[PDB]
Amino acid sequence: GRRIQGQRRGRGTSTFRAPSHRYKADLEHRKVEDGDVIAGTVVDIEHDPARSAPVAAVEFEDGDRRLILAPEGVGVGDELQVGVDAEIAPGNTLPLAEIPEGVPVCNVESSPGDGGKFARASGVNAQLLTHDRNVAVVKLPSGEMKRLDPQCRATIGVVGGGGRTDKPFVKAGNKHHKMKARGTKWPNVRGVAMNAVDHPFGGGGRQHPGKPKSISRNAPPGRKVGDIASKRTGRGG
RNA sequence: GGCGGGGAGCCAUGUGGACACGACCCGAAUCCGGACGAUCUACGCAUGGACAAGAUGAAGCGUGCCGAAAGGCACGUGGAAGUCUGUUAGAGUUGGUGUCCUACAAUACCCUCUCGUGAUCUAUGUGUAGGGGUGAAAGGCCCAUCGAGUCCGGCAACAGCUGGUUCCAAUCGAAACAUGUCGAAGCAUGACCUCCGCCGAGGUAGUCUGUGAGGUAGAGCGACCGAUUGGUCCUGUCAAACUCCAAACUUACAGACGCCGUUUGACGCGGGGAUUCCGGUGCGCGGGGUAAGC
RNA sequence: GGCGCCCAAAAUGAUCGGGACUCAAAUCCACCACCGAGACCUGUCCGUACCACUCAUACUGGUAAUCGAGUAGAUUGGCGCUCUAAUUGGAUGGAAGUAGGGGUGAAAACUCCUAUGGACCGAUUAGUGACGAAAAUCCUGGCCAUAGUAGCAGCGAUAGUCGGGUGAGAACCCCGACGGCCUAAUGGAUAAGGGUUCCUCAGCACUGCUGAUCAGCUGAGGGUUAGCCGGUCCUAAGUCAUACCGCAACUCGACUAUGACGAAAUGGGAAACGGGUUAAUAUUCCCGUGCCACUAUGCAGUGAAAGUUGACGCCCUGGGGUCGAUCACGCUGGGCAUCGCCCAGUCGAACCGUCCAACUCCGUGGAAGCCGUAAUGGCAGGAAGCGGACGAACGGCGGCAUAGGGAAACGUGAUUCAACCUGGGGCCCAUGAAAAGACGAGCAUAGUGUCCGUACCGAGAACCGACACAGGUGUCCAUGGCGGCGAAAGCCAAGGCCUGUCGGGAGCAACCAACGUUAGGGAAUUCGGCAAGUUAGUCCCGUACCUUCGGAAGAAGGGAUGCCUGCUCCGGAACGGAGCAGGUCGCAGUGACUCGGAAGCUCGGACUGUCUAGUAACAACAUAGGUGACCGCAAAUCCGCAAGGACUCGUACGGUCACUGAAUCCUGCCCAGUGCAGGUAUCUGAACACCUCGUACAAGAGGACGAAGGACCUGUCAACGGCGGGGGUCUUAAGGUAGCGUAGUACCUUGCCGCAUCAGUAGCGGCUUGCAUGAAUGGAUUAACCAGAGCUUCACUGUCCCAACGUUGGGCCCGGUGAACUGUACAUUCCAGUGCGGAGUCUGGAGACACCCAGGGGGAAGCAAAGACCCUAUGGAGCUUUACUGCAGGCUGUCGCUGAGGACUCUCACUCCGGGAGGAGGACACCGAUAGCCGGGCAGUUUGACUGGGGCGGUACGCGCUCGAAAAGAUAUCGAGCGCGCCCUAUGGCUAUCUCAGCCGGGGACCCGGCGAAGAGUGCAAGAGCAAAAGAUAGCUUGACAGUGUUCUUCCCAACGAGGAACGCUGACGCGAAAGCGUGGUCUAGCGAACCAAUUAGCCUGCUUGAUGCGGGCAAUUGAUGACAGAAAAGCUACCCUAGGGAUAACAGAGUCGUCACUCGCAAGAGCACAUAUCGACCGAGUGGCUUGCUACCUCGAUGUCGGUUCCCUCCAUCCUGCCCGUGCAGAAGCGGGCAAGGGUGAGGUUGUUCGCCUAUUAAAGGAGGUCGUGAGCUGGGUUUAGACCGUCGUGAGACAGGUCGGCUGCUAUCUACUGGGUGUGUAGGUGUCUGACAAGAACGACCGUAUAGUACGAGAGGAACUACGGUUGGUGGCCACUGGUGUACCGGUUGUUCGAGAGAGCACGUGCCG
Ligand SMILES: [Cl-]
Ligand SMILES: [Cl-]
Ligand SMILES: [Cl-]
Ligand SMILES: [K+]
Ligand SMILES: [Mg+2]
Ligand SMILES: [Mg+2]
Ligand SMILES: [Mg+2]
Ligand SMILES: [Mg+2]
Ligand SMILES: [Mg+2]
Ligand SMILES: [Mg+2]
Ligand SMILES: [Mg+2]
Ligand SMILES: [Mg+2]
Ligand SMILES: [Mg+2]
Ligand SMILES: [Mg+2]
Ligand SMILES: [Mg+2]
Ligand SMILES: [Mg+2]
Ligand SMILES: [Mg+2]
Ligand SMILES: [Mg+2]
Ligand SMILES: [Mg+2]
Ligand SMILES: [Mg+2]
Ligand SMILES: [Mg+2]
Ligand SMILES: [Mg+2]
Ligand SMILES: [Mg+2]
Ligand SMILES: [Mg+2]
Ligand SMILES: [Mg+2]
Ligand SMILES: [Mg+2]
Ligand SMILES: [Mg+2]
Ligand SMILES: [Mg+2]
Ligand SMILES: [Mg+2]
Ligand SMILES: [Mg+2]
Ligand SMILES: [Mg+2]
Ligand SMILES: [Mg+2]
Ligand SMILES: [Mg+2]
Ligand SMILES: [Mg+2]
Ligand SMILES: [Mg+2]
Ligand SMILES: [Mg+2]
Ligand SMILES: [Mg+2]
Ligand SMILES: [Mg+2]
Ligand SMILES: [Mg+2]
Ligand SMILES: [Mg+2]
Ligand code: NA
Ligand code: NA
Ligand code: NA
Ligand code: NA
Ligand code: NA
Ligand code: NA
Ligand code: NA
Ligand code: NA
Ligand code: NA
Ligand SMILES: [Sr+2]
Ligand SMILES: [Sr+2]
Ligand SMILES: [Sr+2]
Ligand SMILES: [Sr+2]
Ligand SMILES: [Sr+2]
Ligand SMILES: [Sr+2]
Ligand SMILES: [Sr+2]
Ligand SMILES: [Sr+2]
Ligand SMILES: [Sr+2]
Ligand SMILES: [Sr+2]
Ligand SMILES: [Sr+2]
Ligand SMILES: [Sr+2]
Ligand SMILES: [Sr+2]
Ligand SMILES: [Sr+2]
Ligand SMILES: [Sr+2]
Ligand SMILES: [Sr+2]
Ligand SMILES: [Sr+2]
Ligand SMILES: [Sr+2]
Ligand SMILES: [Sr+2]
Ligand SMILES: [Sr+2]
Ligand SMILES: [Sr+2]
Ligand SMILES: [Sr+2]
Ligand SMILES: [Sr+2]
Ligand SMILES: [Sr+2]
Ligand SMILES: [Sr+2]
Ligand SMILES: [Sr+2]
Ligand SMILES: [Sr+2]
Ligand SMILES: [Sr+2]
Ligand SMILES: [Sr+2]
Ligand SMILES: [Sr+2]
Ligand SMILES: [Sr+2]
Ligand SMILES: [Sr+2]
Ligand SMILES: [Sr+2]
Ligand SMILES: [Sr+2]
Ligand SMILES: [Sr+2]
Ligand SMILES: [Sr+2]
Ligand SMILES: [Sr+2]
Ligand SMILES: [Sr+2]
Ligand SMILES: [Sr+2]
Ligand SMILES: [Sr+2]
Ligand SMILES: [Sr+2]
Ligand SMILES: [Sr+2]
Ligand SMILES: [Sr+2]
Ligand SMILES: [Sr+2]
Ligand SMILES: [Sr+2]
Ligand SMILES: [Sr+2]
Repeated sequence: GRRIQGQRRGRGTSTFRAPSHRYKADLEHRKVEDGDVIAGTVVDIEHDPARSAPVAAVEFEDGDRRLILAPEGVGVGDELQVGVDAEIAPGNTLPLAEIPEGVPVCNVESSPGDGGKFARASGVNAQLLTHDRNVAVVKLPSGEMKRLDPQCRATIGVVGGGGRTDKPFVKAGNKHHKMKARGTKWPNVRGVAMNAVDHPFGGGGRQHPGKPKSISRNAPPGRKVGDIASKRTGRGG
């Protein structure tokens, strides 16, 4: 047959790439020599193309102007800080260790210094739970108990733009416009509506997959489609 | 039992034929390699551009009235919308199964028709390349080419299938069948045709007679077998898979006559070359089928 | 008994070949004479064979009654062509070749003569071959018919005409007049692309849809001038180069660095305007004026980099404001002349200076309800007011300008205001570039400002499309006037053009294209209202069901509409808008143009949107919404061989993988199979290492351990899918819940009832047993939407009844230009027949004087394309899968990397995070290697044959018997009957003893006797064999033995293996007295190659040699290929492709005739009695060729399918009409029958239908043939490609003799045929009138009514006829006084616009519209 769409994806052509040349900035945490002593002022609020969420532009003391992964509540004029001695207030960034247990955090690093990896989407947030001299347990937006190095930096608060999902797109056109800002090929043709040559579920006089949809995880790309390594399906039971 | 044994081979030239190779010539759909194509088109991206006029009148705001308030009602304001009308520009194409159909045109003309502020249309630039792209998915599109582009190369691909294969004459003259075969549109081996060499005296297409073989026609069944009538032993019927009988006829061998052979060498043996293995008709006998130019 | 007669019906024109024949030219019985082959006889010759002579196959003689045809094929002699050699010749006193002609040879061929030609050419012998053509849809070249034919018409752009100029020549080259065409283009400027097409002169052989003096053509010259217009500079998506790394390698490859590249209309950007000038350039040259950058010098200045700019989305909108347009008045010029109107102009840049609205801000002030807007809004955090700072135009004003331009005047105000400037508001799950540069940052003067582009076209002739192509092709001129909402129509300017480039004739016929108008009827037409039409702009009134409350809605329905006079209101006003009163014309006032027909029911998809470039726009795809799945990021998913990469400037409110498909109500039961996932005591589970055996080692055999996987268990269906049959459970887990239901799913089926219609296979409602509905394979339902499917109604109409007239362009004639298709030949046919069964060419007749014009297309199974359907090929390709075999990929173990102290700690490799310090991890992971599992993701293939085509079914695919099989042998079919693929240690072998089925008699056990050739038994089919046995019983025994052959069989004849049998020799045995019997069962079925393995007993052998291990071999046994003389092997294709086949199917033809239709014979029976008024069973005999079937003869290098339609001929088995007979005939009317084919046989409702059902009319509303007549005539509804849905089936691709929506119809007529028209010849200078062989007709068919007559007849009821009249209908020929239609002659009314008004006219498509 012919390669399925998920395989055309990998080659990374224009159709499947994200409009990077139109993206603003990775919002990785700023690096601090040490002893904290790093504060800045929120000069403006902007719209992050890549995330459909607002982001804040900060001017730090040493004259460095950078966009920051803004939590909900940051406003122009406000003063943010990044370092160990940072004051425990919304918008501030400090090691999971200096953060009191029970505080909502966002843009959590996976490895100290990586600049944040977890909880950066609209309205989401990780809940810090346990502390220690060896590990800091964080509860990620998926509800997973994550064990992190207490030296991993994070921001206090939840990410801006909460409830973005509450409103429906209503029309294809709206969907269209957002898709046009991500690395995603849209719209989607159901494989079962394709010719047998184009996809595992293609062909047949009437549309219906010609096999069970739950594919093994060791299935080769091109064959791995439908419900991947499903532990179960349906809602019943 | 098998193979071998009483000295003929080697080389050369012409010629018949076999096998591999392009293998008498042309003939088609492939498969593979390396290349050239996104000037068409599909999708994305960058930078630009286009959308008369009109209709409808969302939220929001206002005013008045009513209300304790929540708010309600009226009028106005406002100007939303993958909103409406629209040959504005522009995009498209439902029907005429109109015109054209050696065209104006290898997709055109006319009228009607659909879209026309958006998932819109559009110019240029740019990206994705062949088992790979691109695809709101029609196997659609990737330069009149797509269920795997184009060019050249492999390459003079292979075919048991169609077509064709060029001067005269003389001698003989088929097979359309049997056995085997992934065999039935093909082959091989036989049968049969022809050519060469060997052998050396008989041969046998006709008839008659003698010694044998036979159970078909017919006939018959108180001769088997199995069918098949009636009357109170007689009375009525049959047979591809019945036979107490039984031809014509066909056939083995021999003799006789005939014909034929011993310079035309028969009968027979060895070797070279085939073609051939879709047949048909009449007559006799058929088996199937109502029948048939079955 | 002979001949005949009845029985006896078929489609274009009858037949014995024809004529025709009657004491025959018939039939039969005898006879007589003749005609008639290549046969037979005869003369001569030839070939061949044989004989004699001979060296000879050279002569010569002889023989042939017993020689003389031939496809495929075998054998042999000869002709001709090229060049070589040897020998030997010819030619300028004329070679070869060619043309015409003579001679020879059976012939291939040889040779001569004459002409031409003008230089080479042979013969013999031996060689050499790119050695011979009628054919291949063969190749290349040339040429004819086609043909003076088609085209040079069709497009909303109908374009010309009269004079004249030039010229050898003028419809189309130029001037003028008159007449027209184009208005987002037919005008102006340009991008791409072209490349000199541009200008001039001179030309016309070429190019040009005709001509040409013209030209984008030919010849020769010439033409493009820049500091300030582009390029150049900057960076965009993105590209490349170098480095680095990968790769066997590179011209290859991703990342990361660096550099460079990447924008000519249309991204950013230092600076130029106005005028003049040329044949052709022009912000470039010239004149005037201006500006920018750099540099130099001088003065000033120390500021200089913070910041601003470059620099930005979509929607609404206010303010400033120019051009334009318009209004007012003045000036200059023009036009018109019943008036007094109408037109043009009235100019003047860059630049320099200056003015500033908005936004922002400051001072003052002091609002506690005021300020402000189109709107939002603003304020004690300080409103209005007042003053101030900053601050705009491509704009105003002054200069520029006794610059320029104008014949002249050389205006002033206003309104609406493109450009340009500056604000306010709203929107985003969407956030709307970057960089160079500029400003910030003065003034003088001077110098410098190079390089490249610059013509022209930019399109119905300069680009792409082969063309001077009706196609395609980017930007801007979007503000010219009237009009109107308008960038709409229509008309008209500026400007352009008559080149969407052949013309001339005919009231100009038929026919066609595109139109106009049609009385009455009004969808009757058709599959379907297809096509056309109806409606229409604007204002007022008014508006249903339903509904997601948005909508439905312009629902529907009704009314108004011009002009003129005078006014009112809103507004600052408009040359803006809304109204009032009075007057008044027309058939008609949105008068043209522009400009919806409307309503209801049902199906589908929610909606806008997408799609098959080129037959499908849809119900298909998408969508929001719903749901499930994977993943914590060192992730999931995906690309790469690798180096690396997309997702990702992303992080679960994410994004990957899938299903469903808006909203609303909902979404039942099943985990057995399959799939995925988790678990798992035990079982199973590979390699390395380890152990045992073996080997001086190794191969090898076995063991222990045991990863993932599997067995096992569990979870899961919004996973794949399933929810039946039986009874009051069974399979296979469950057994179909809510809904819905004859469905786009219901075969039966036009289901049954109802609605609607004259009549409804339709549609809708209900019922509903659902052949075979059903819940995210989503169910039900649904407002809105729709070029989606079906139905109904109102309105309207030439769709139709039924056609007519007209308009424009063709057609026809003439000048000029000038193809193609097609062509074996011949060809004036027709009716029959024949023939490979579908003939212009054969046979028999008939007809036929030749040639030409026009026509519509009957035939040439017309032309076009080596049929695409179907089958066949040990063909191809795409697709599928639990087909065969493999390859990636993932998971998992193990070895290496890899280190220290069955489980653990550590650090030092290695990995990741961090800028770094260091942090996290860690001998794991990554990487390399290997092993097990998963693995249509991918590759290569296979998937047989037979067959009354193929498939399905079956096997007649290997064997045995009877019959078929025709008395030797052999012998076919999907022929008839039926078997074998074993079984048996005895059911084998021998010997002894004995005789069996069955029946009878005496005491179904047993005993005795009798009859008893064989009917018993003998393992199994069938046929055959057997009686002191081949059977039975008893006993004994292992010959069911080893070796090696002969012969036959397999395979008749006649080659072929395995297998089989009969018969020998040798060995060893058993039984018997012995002869002898035993090589399995009485005979014919019970079977299997090579390679490899195992096994049996000897022996041969392994590379210098010896030993050991482990191999190689001679003979044979066993293991299977049943497709059985042996491949390891599944499907789909309608997306298809190729080779071929009429070797084979689908249409039609042909044969047949069971089937079908019709007839006849007999006549049981019934018909109250009565066979025969009428009906008529059984059985029997036929005719037709209309149904169906069979066959496979014709056709696969094509004969288009059903139905309809239109138009022509025919048949009779007659439905009506005419004339008759019978009756269970009073009459009237029936019923049945006979002759008879002249004429007629119609309109409508469902359905594609044929057919049929139904309705009303009717004299009756018959059937059939013509390639199931009729597609080079129509239609395209059905069938039957490519798209899609449903049901059923299938794991899947996909299928269906099911349903459903959509889906293309080529061609210029050569011949023949006929309808009409001509020219010739014959008869044989003329005019006029006739004749009538033949030919055609339906020229006429049918009905109603009145008198007859309320009569005959009849109890009555009812109710005729002859004949004479009147009329209607269908058909036919003709005509135009009458009625009607047309009537782009004509006359009139009137809308818009242009000519100033008036008058009179043009355009609004071939009449603007109307009468
Ligand atoms: Cl999204
Ligand atoms: Cl000869
Ligand atoms: Cl405003
Ligand atoms: K055919
Ligand atoms: Mg969602
Ligand atoms: Mg989808
Ligand atoms: Mg599809
Ligand atoms: Mg398809
Ligand atoms: Mg597939
Ligand atoms: Mg579906
Ligand atoms: Mg489905
Ligand atoms: Mg309003
Ligand atoms: Mg010959
Ligand atoms: Mg001869
Ligand atoms: Mg007999
Ligand atoms: Mg010689
Ligand atoms: Mg030749
Ligand atoms: Mg002609
Ligand atoms: Mg010029
Ligand atoms: Mg032209
Ligand atoms: Mg009809
Ligand atoms: Mg007023
Ligand atoms: Mg229906
Ligand atoms: Mg739709
Ligand atoms: Mg199409
Ligand atoms: Mg969805
Ligand atoms: Mg369910
Ligand atoms: Mg294949
Ligand atoms: Mg495959
Ligand atoms: Mg192959
Ligand atoms: Mg025989
Ligand atoms: Mg064995
Ligand atoms: Mg065989
Ligand atoms: Mg045939
Ligand atoms: Mg053929
Ligand atoms: Mg008759
Ligand atoms: Mg027909
Ligand atoms: Mg025809
Ligand atoms: Mg046709
Ligand atoms: Mg035609
Ligand atoms: Na003899
Ligand atoms: Na012309
Ligand atoms: Na106007
Ligand atoms: Na299950
Ligand atoms: Na294919
Ligand atoms: Na027809
Ligand atoms: Na008649
Ligand atoms: Na009908
Ligand atoms: Na036909
Ligand atoms: Sr990051
Ligand atoms: Sr980083
Ligand atoms: Sr499928
Ligand atoms: Sr459930
Ligand atoms: Sr392009
Ligand atoms: Sr719209
Ligand atoms: Sr159509
Ligand atoms: Sr039309
Ligand atoms: Sr066409
Ligand atoms: Sr519209
Ligand atoms: Sr080739
Ligand atoms: Sr015989
Ligand atoms: Sr002869
Ligand atoms: Sr002969
Ligand atoms: Sr002969
Ligand atoms: Sr040749
Ligand atoms: Sr010619
Ligand atoms: Sr013309
Ligand atoms: Sr035309
Ligand atoms: Sr001339
Ligand atoms: Sr010119
Ligand atoms: Sr550049
Ligand atoms: Sr530019
Ligand atoms: Sr204004
Ligand atoms: Sr120019
Ligand atoms: Sr054009
Ligand atoms: Sr003009
Ligand atoms: Sr011309
Ligand atoms: Sr008229
Ligand atoms: Sr109708
Ligand atoms: Sr009708
Ligand atoms: Sr009205
Ligand atoms: Sr729903
Ligand atoms: Sr299960
Ligand atoms: Sr014609
Ligand atoms: Sr025997
Ligand atoms: Sr199957
Ligand atoms: Sr299909
Ligand atoms: Sr008759
Ligand atoms: Sr009658
Ligand atoms: Sr029917
Ligand atoms: Sr059709
Ligand atoms: Sr004559
Ligand atoms: Sr009467
Ligand atoms: Sr009466
Ligand atoms: Sr006119």
